[PDB]
Amino acid sequence: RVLSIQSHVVRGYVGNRAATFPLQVLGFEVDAVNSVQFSNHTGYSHWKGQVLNSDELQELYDGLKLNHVNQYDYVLTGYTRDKSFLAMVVDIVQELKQQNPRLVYVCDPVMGDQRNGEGAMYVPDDLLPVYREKVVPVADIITPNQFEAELLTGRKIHSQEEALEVMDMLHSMGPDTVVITSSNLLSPRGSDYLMALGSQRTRAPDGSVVTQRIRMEMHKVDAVFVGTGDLFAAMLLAWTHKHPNNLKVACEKTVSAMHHVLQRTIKCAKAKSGEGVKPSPAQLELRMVQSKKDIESPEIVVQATVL
Ligand SMILES: CC[C@H](CO)Nc1nc(OCc2ccccc2)c2ncn(C(C)C)c2n1
Repeated sequence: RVLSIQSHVVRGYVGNRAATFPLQVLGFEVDAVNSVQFSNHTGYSHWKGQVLNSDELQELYDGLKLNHVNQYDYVLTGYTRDKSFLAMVVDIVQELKQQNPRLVYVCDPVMGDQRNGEGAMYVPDDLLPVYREKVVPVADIITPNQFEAELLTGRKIHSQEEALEVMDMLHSMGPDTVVITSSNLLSPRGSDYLMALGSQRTRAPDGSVVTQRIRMEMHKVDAVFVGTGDLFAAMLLAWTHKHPNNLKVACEKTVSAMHHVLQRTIKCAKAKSGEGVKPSPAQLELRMVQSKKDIESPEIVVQATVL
């Protein structure tokens, strides 16, 4: 079903460790290529491990070709630091497109994050061109930051309408689906929340247009989590699966599950930390296992609005 090219960590949930349980517990046949194998994410004090290069990635895809098992339903990628690695990935995703007409490519274009004023990049700046020029033109679903969206389109978002028009710039780039997973925009409910935007432009009979758009708002949480976005794109794959043309119906359940997972995480997290000290990166690790049930059967405790 899915060819997930992401990272692996012995401990915690980031990358492939954040996307495989779900996609699996949902019932997707997940094939995983670990871009790196680190002992834990780089937010802990120390960390060690190895990274995979372009040839090594090449090697594994090769293996899959020779056994004629290189046929995929979906392809999911995320955080990378090697421009070459990212490049190599585009080639692969192409061919895989020739075997199965359209195995949707779900791409989380991880580049950095925003705080009210501007942003802080995670990756070196040279990756920017590749995502903009080579990557995005082939992705079929993308889940960027506001920062990330701004970096791709080159346009800075100051309001909601400005936002919808930057998504369009994205659509015409290729992705018939765009979902700004978070933003600095205040929302119709106070800074007590987080706003995310969603828009899919479904070609159709011969009017040649249709474009849907909604706006979910999740109850912000008082903590710093690593991996939330990998968990996001994973489930978005699950759900937008059952409801191809229902950009609304998906996020709705996708976002739903995260509030669950997160608060149980936060809850537990605290439970562990005394009541006058910040939980460490260690205790903040997504209680993935324990959301065994939530992830599969969501309480649609969120709702949005078309436009
Ligand atoms: C870069 C920002 C965070 C530090 O808080 N570290 C981190 N660390 C990771 O560990 C894997 C890695 C380590 C070194 C180079 C490339 C990937 C991550 N894998 C996925 N992700 C996110 C995009 C969710 C990873 N994030």
